[PDB]
Amino acid sequence: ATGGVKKPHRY
Amino acid sequence: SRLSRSGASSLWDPASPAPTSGPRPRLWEGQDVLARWTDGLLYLGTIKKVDSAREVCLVQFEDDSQFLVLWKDISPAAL
Repeated sequence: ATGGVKKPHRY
Repeated sequence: SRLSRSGASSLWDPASPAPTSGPRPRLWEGQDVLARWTDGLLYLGTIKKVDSAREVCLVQFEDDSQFLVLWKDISPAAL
């Protein structure tokens, strides 16, 4: 799981 | 030589007043867009440039990625 760069619709 | 491209989309005009239910945002500088990539995953970015002549736009992404996207692969990030 990623959470720091782009934050689109869900991924 | 062929004259037709095969497959006609919308060729009829309205005879009575019809309201708009499904609005479509436009490409402008500072527009949060969703640039679909060939990996199957979406990309979030804001519009840095606009090409209304070739139906293209340049957008700056979250990870400082400046990637050229087409108006067909773009999805306005609002809802």
